[PDB]
Amino acid sequence: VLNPMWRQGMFVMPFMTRLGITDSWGGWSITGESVSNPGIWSFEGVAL
Amino acid sequence: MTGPNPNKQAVELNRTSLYWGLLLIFVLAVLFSSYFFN
Amino acid sequence: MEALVYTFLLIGTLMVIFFAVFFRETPRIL
Amino acid sequence: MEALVYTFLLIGTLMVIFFAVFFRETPRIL
Amino acid sequence: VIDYENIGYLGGSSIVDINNANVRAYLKMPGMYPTVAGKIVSHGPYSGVADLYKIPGLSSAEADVIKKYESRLTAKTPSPDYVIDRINNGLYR
Amino acid sequence: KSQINELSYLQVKGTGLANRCAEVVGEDSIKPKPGAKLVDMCIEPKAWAVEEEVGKAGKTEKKFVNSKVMTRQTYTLDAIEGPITVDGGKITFNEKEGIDYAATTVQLPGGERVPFLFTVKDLVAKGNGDTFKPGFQMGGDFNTPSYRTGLFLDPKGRGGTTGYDMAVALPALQLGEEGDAELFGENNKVFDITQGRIEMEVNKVNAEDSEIGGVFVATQLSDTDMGSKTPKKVLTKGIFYAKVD
Amino acid sequence: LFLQGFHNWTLNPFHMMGVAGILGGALLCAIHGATVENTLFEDGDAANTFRAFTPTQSEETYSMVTANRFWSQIFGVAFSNKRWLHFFMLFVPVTGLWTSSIGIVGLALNLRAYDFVSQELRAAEDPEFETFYTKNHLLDEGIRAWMAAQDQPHENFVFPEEVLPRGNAL
Amino acid sequence: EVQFGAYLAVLLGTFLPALFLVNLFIQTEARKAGKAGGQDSD
Amino acid sequence: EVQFGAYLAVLLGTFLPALFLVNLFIQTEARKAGKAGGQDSD
Amino acid sequence: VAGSLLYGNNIISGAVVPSSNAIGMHFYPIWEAASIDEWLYNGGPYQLIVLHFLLG
Amino acid sequence: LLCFGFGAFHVTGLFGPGIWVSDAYGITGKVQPVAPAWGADGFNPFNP
Amino acid sequence: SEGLSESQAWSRIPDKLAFYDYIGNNPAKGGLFRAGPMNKGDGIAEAWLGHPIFRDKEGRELTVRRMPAFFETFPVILVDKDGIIRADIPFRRAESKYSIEQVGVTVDFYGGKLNGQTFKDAPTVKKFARKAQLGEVFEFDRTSLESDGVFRSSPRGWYTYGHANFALLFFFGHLWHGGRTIFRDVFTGIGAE
Ligand code: CLA
Ligand code: CLA
Ligand code: CLA
Ligand code: CLA
Ligand code: CLA
Ligand SMILES: CC(C)=CCC/C(C)=C\CC/C(C)=C/CC/C(C)=C/CC/C(C)=C/CC/C(C)=C/CC/C(C)=C/CC/C(C)=C/CC/C(C)=C/CC1=CC(=O)C(C)=C(C)C1=O
Ligand SMILES: CCCCCCCCCCCCCCCC(=O)OC[C@H](COP(=O)(O)OC[C@@H](O)CO)OC(=O)CCCCCCCCCCCCCCC
Ligand SMILES: CCCCCCCCCCCCCCCC(=O)OC[C@H](COP(=O)(O)OC[C@@H](O)CO)OC(=O)CCCCCCCCCCCCCCC
Ligand SMILES: [Fe+2]
Repeated sequence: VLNPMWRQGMFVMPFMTRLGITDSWGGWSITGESVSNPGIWSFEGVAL
Repeated sequence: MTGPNPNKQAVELNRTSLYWGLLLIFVLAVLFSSYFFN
Repeated sequence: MEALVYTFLLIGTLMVIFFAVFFRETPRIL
Repeated sequence: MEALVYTFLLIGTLMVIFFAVFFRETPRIL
Repeated sequence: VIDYENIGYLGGSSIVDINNANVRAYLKMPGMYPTVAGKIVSHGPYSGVADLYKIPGLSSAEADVIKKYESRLTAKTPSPDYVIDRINNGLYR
Repeated sequence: KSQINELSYLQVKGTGLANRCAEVVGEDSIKPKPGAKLVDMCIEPKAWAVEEEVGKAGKTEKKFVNSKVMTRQTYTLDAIEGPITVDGGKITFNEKEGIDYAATTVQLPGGERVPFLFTVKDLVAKGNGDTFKPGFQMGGDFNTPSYRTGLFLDPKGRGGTTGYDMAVALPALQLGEEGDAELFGENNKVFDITQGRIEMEVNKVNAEDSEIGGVFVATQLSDTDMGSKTPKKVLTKGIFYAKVD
Repeated sequence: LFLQGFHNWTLNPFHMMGVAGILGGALLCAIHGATVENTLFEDGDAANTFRAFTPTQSEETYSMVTANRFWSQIFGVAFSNKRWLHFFMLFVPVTGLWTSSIGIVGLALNLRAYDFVSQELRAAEDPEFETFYTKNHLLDEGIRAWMAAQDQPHENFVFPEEVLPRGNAL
Repeated sequence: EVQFGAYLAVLLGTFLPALFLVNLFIQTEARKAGKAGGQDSD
Repeated sequence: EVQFGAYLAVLLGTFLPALFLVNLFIQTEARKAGKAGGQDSD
Repeated sequence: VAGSLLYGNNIISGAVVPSSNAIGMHFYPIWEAASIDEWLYNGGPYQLIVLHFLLG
Repeated sequence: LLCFGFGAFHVTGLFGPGIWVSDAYGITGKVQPVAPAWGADGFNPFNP
Repeated sequence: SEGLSESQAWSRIPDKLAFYDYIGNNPAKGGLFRAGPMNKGDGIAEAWLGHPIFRDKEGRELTVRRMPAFFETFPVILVDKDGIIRADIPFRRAESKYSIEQVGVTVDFYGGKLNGQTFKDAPTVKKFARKAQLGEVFEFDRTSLESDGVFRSSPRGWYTYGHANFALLFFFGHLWHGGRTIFRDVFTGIGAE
C-alpha cells in the first residue's frame, strides 16, 4: 500500500507485472495475496 | 570452423585521435563528476 | 575525499594536454 | 551490495575459463 | 541477564539458594544427595526454607537432614532461567 | 487407537504415522470420576498462521498469514497427562507431564522464518459441563517458556546463565564511561515466559475405550531470541485425542 | 595450532596462496609423472618399460602430441610446451612458499587477518547471524584459553574454571 | 555527504574508456611496426 | 558495513591490470598481422 | 564565501572569489597586506590572477 | 503471428493470464483477462 | 612520599603518560586489513578517566590482570599483590565462587575525570573491570570517524610490515639478479657440446 514497487525504484518489475507476473518464489505477491506455489513464472523464474 | 574470413580489416587510431579521445573522456569526467557525486 | 577525485581529474587532464603538445605526432611532408 | 561484487568476480572468473578452453590457441605442428 | 545478583547462592558461597541452585549444590551437604536434594529441586517455588517441610513425600529422616543445614539454605526470588536448569544444568566434572 | 497398537515399530518408522493423533470413533459420553486422569493426550497441529500486516486490495489490516512448516514432522505433542478435576459445575484439566512442547519453525511469505515453542505447558483448561460430550468445550491458558534456555550460547558466545556478557570481538567498545550500552539488548539475554490460549472442542467420544477426541485452536507468541526481537502471534489449529480413564 | 588460535592463520590469504602452491605442486608432480608414464613409446619388448630408456638418447621417451591430445579432451586445456611445463613445475611450489612467507612476516607483528569486522559488527547486534566464520572464532577463543596456562608457563596464567569458555555439557 | 557509487562511476567511467583508446592506439603502432619489417616486427 | 574504499581497490585492482594484459595481447596479434602482409597490415 | 575544493566545493561550484568590496578598485598586492592570511581573507588572489592574466 | 497470438491468447485470457487492469484511482488492481473493445472506444488509450 | 594523598598523586600524572599505558596504542594489536588510523578503531581520545583501584570488602587492593598482546579476547580476572585470584567475571555462573557479587569488589578512581568517585554496586564495578584490563581507561569519541571497535596498528607497525616484506622480496631479487650475472653466458640455454 504505502511502499509499492514504484516507490522503490523498480524498473523492470512493473513490466513483468503488467503482463501477468505477480508472485515470487519467496511466497509473496505484489497484490498482497500470499501464494502457495507460483511454478516457473515467478519474478525469479522469469529472471533466470 | 569454416574458411578464413575475407572481411577482416585492420583498425587504426593515430596519436591525434588518442589525444582527442583522452581529452574527451577526462573532460567529460571533470564535467559530470560534480553531478554524480551530487 | 571527493576533492581527491576532483584534483586527480584536473591534474590528469593537464597531463594529457602536456603530452598532446610536446609528444605530438609531427606533421611531415612526403 | 558487496555480494554484487562477489558474484561478478566469480562469474567473471568462469567466463575466463570458458574462453580459455573453447577459444584457446590450438597447438599446431610445423 | 548480564548482572545477576544472588549468584553466590547458586553454587559457590557455601550458602545455597533453594529456589535457583542446581542439584550439585547439595553435594556439599552430606545426607542430602541424592534423595533429599532430588525433592528440593523437583518441587515448586518456596517462600522460605520452612516451606521445604511441606514437600509431599518427605520423611522425618529427610526432614532432620534438612534441619542440619537450614543454617546453609536460603530462598531468593526464583529466576526462571535457573529454575528450569535445576536437575541438569549441563555441568559434569 | 487400536489400529496403531497392532503395528510393529518397524512398520511405523519412516512412514510418518508416529506424528499423527489417533482418531476416535463414535458419539458417546464419559462422566469422569473423582480420581479421573487424562493420560495420553495427543495434540497435533494441522494449520499454522502468523499474524502480520498485509497489503490486501487497498488497505493494511492485520491478518493471520498461513505459513509452511520447515521442521519436518516433529511438531505433535503426545503422552500429555494430568488429573481431571471436577468442580461444582464445570470440569477442569490440569496437565502435568509428557511431551508438552515441540519446537516448530514456520516460514512466512518473504522468507521470514518464525520459530516458536508450540506448547501446552502448565495448561489449566476449564470445560463447560460435567461429562465429555460431542459438544464439550475445554479451554484455558498455558505458559510458553522461552524458546532458548539460559544455557544457549549465541554466535558470539553470549547467553543468559553462561557465556560472555560483552561483544568480545569488539574490545574497543568497552571504552569511555558509556561502554557498550548501545549493545545492551544483545548482551543482556533475558528468559521470558509468555502466555498462550488453547480452545479444545470434543466432537467424538468412545465410551468403551474411554477415549475422547476433537479439534482445537491455539494462539501463542513466537521466539523472542532471549529478548532481542519482538515476538509474533502464531495461530495454530488441528486435532487432539485423549483417553479419560 | 598456536597460530590458528592466536592469529587465525588459515584465514590469512597468504597462507591460502601457500596451500594452493603446495597442493598445486603435488598435483603437478602426480599429473606430469603419470602422463609421461602413460604416454611412453614402445621402445622394448619387455612389459617392464623401465628398461627401454637410454640416458644418452636424443629421442623423446614419451609422446608429447598424444599427451597434449589426451588432456585437451579430458580437461579442455593441455600443455603444448615442455619448457613451459617444467618451468611451471618450478614456479607453483616456490611461489607458494614465497607467498606464505609474506603472511608469516605479518604475523610476526600481529598484523593478522583475524576478523571480518562487518560480520563481527553484524553478529554483535544480531544474535542469530551465524556463519562458519563466526563458528571459527569460538574455536579460537577455546584454544587461547585452554592452552595458554600450559603453553606460556612463564606468564603464570591462572584461569579458574568459571572463566574458561565452554559450550554446554563439554 | 556524497553518493558512494559515484566514485565507481567516475573512476571506471574515466579509466575503462581511456584504456580502451590507449589499447587502440598501441595496436595501431604495433601493426605499423610489424609491417615496417625491421627489429620491431619479430 | 564494509569499507567503501574496497570497491575501488577491488574493481580498479581487477580492471586496470586485466586491461593491461588485454592491451599486451592485442598489440601482439596486431604486430603479427602487420608482419603477415595481407589485408590486415595497412 | 568558500571557493576552493578543500573547503567543500566541487568543479562547478568552485571559484577564485573576487576581492573584497571594502578594497574596491584599490591595488592589493601581497606586500600591502601585513600577512598572507589577511591577503587571502580579502580576495587578494583574484587581483593577482586577473592582472597577470590580462597582461599575459 | 506473435502480435495476434499475444492479443488473442495472452491478453484476452483465452490461453493467458491477461494484463494488469485497475480502477480509475489505482486502489484495487489485478491481472485479469481483458475482452477486446472493437468500437471507437478501443482507441481510447485508457481502455484496456 | 612527599605528603600527598592518593588522589593528589594520581592527579599529577600527565594524560600523555597515561595514554601510552593503554593497549590500543600497542602496534601489535591491529590487523592486516583493519584499514586506516588508530582513531578509526577506538575513537579519538578525549579524557583520561583516572586510575581505578579495586578493593574487596576486607580492603586490600586488587588489580585487573592486563591483556597480553597475543590475545584478541582475555578473561577479566582480579588478583591481589601475591597474584592469587580473588575475583573475576565468570563465563559459567552456576558454581562460580570468585564472582564480583560474592567477593564484593568496589572500585575507587584516582586522578582523571572521575577523580573522587566510588562505585560499589557490582554492575558498574564489572563494567570498570572490563576496561581496566586494557590499561589506563580513556574517554573516546567514536562518532567523528564512526569507529568500529577493533584496534588498528600504529605507523610503527605499518612501517615494519612493509619494509620487512619488501626486504624479503628483495632477497629473491638478489638471488635472481646475482644468478643472472654469474651465469650470463648460459641464459639462452646451454650448449649440447
Ligand atoms: C485500424 C483499423 C480498423 C479495423 C480493423 C477496424 C475494425 C472494426 N471496427 Mg473500427 N474504427 C477504426 C479503425 C478500425 N476498425 C477507426 C480509426 C475508428 C474511428 C475512431 C473506428 C470507429 C469504429 C466504430 C464507431 C465502430 C467500429 C466497428 C468495427 C468493427 C466492424 C467493421 C465495420 O466495418 O463496421 C462498420 C461500422 C461503423 C460504425 C463504421 C466504423 C468502422 C471503421 C470505418 C472501420 C474501417 C477501418 C478499416 C477496416 C481499415 C482498413 C483500411 C485499409 C485501406 C488498409 C471492426 C472490428 C464497429 C463495431 O463493431 O463496434 C463494436 C463500430 O460500431 N469502428
Ligand atoms: C590443506 C592443508 C595444508 C597445506 C597443504 C598447508 C601448507 C603449508 N603450510 Mg599450513 N596449516 C594448515 C593447513 C595446510 N597448510 C592448517 C589447517 C593450519 C593450522 C592453522 C596450518 C598452520 C601452518 C603454520 C603455523 C605454518 C604453516 C605453513 C605452511 C607452508 C609450509 C611450508 C613448508 O614447506 O615448511 C617446511 C619447511 C621448510 C620448507 C624449511 C626448509 C626445510 C629444510 C630444507 C629441511 C632440510 C633438512 C635437512 C635435510 C636435515 C634433515 C635430517 C635431520 C632430520 C637429521 C605450506 C604452504 C608454514 C608457513 O606458512 O611458512 C612460510 C607455517 O609456519 N601452516
Ligand atoms: C612578465 C613579467 C611580469 C609583469 C609585467 C608582472 C606584473 C605585475 N606583477 Mg607579477 N610576477 C612575475 C612576473 C610579472 N609580473 C613573476 C615571474 C613572479 C614570481 C616571482 C611575479 C610575482 C608577483 C607577486 C607575488 C605579485 C606580483 C604583482 C604584479 C603586479 C604589480 C607589480 C609591481 O608593482 O611592479 C612594479 C612595476 C613597476 C615599477 C613598473 C615598471 C614599468 C616602467 C617604469 C615603464 C614606465 C615607462 C614610463 C612611463 C616612460 C616615461 C618616460 C618619460 C617620462 C620620458 C603587476 C601586474 C602583484 C600583484 O599581482 O598585485 C595584485 C603581486 O602581489 N607579481
Ligand atoms: C509475444 C509476446 C509475449 C510476451 C513477452 C509474453 C510474456 C509472458 N507470458 Mg505470454 N503468451 C503469449 C505472448 C507473450 N507472452 C502468446 C503468443 C501465448 C499463447 C501461446 C501466451 C500464453 C501464455 C500463457 C498460458 C502464460 C504466459 C505467461 C507469460 C509471462 C511469463 C512467461 C515468460 O516470461 O517466459 C520468458 C521466456 C524466456 C525469457 C525464454 C526462455 C528460454 C530458455 C532457453 C528456456 C528456459 C527453460 C525453461 C522454460 C525454464 C527453466 C526453469 C527455471 C528458470 C526455473 C510473460 C509475462 C505465463 C504467466 O503469465 O505466468 C504468470 C503463462 O502462464 N503466456
Ligand atoms: C611502505 C609503504 C607504506 C606504508 C607502511 C604506509 C602506511 C600507512 N598508510 Mg600509506 N600509502 C602508501 C605507502 C605506505 N603507506 C602508498 C605507496 C600510497 C599510494 C597508493 C599510500 C596511500 C595511502 C592513503 C590514501 C592512506 C594511507 C594510510 C596509511 C596508514 C594506514 C595503513 C592501513 O590502514 O593499510 C590498510 C591495509 C592494507 C592496504 C593492506 C596492504 C595490501 C595487502 C598486503 C595486500 C597486497 C595487495 C594484493 C596482493 C593485491 C590485491 C589483488 C587485486 C587483484 C585486487 C599507514 C601509516 C591511511 C592513513 O591513515 O592516512 C592518514 C590512508 O588513508 N596510505
Ligand atoms: C562459482 C562459485 C560460486 C565459486 C565459489 C568458490 C569459492 C568458494 C572460491 C573459489 C575461488 C578460488 C579459486 C580461490 C583460490 C584462491 C587462491 C588460494 C589463489 C591462489 C593464487 C596464487 C597466486 C597462488 C600462488 C601459488 C600458485 C602459483 C598456484 C597455482 C596453482 C595452479 C594453478 C596449479 C596448476 C593446476 C592444474 C590443474 C594443472 C594441471 C596441469 C595439466 C593440465 C597437465 C597436463 C599435461 C601434463 C603433462 O605431463 C604433459 C606432458 C602434458 C602435455 C600435459 O598437457
Ligand atoms: C562497456 C563499454 C563502454 C564502451 C565505451 C568506450 C568507447 C568510448 C570512447 C570513444 C570516443 C572516442 C572519441 C575519439 C576521438 C577521435 O578519435 O577523433 C578523431 C576522429 C577523426 O578520425 P579520422 O577519421 O581522422 O580517423 C583517424 C582514425 O585513426 C580514428 O580511429 O574524430 C572522430 O572520431 C569524430 C570527431 C570526434 C571528435 C572528438 C573531439 C571531442 C571533443 C573534445 C571535447 C573536449 C574539450 C572540451 C573542452 C570544452
Ligand atoms: C568437465 C570436463 C571439462 C573440464 C572443465 C574445464 C576446466 C578447465 C580449466 C582451464 C583454466 C585455464 C587456465 C588458463 C590458462 C591457459 O589456458 O593455459 C593454456 C596452457 C597452454 O600452454 P602451452 O604449453 O600452449 O603454452 C606455451 C606458452 O604459450 C606458454 O605461455 O596450458 C597450460 O599452461 C595450463 C595447464 C594448467 C591449467 C591450469 C588450470 C587452472 C585450473 C583453474 C583455476 C581456476 C579455477 C577458478 C575457479 C573460480
Ligand atoms: Fe619431466
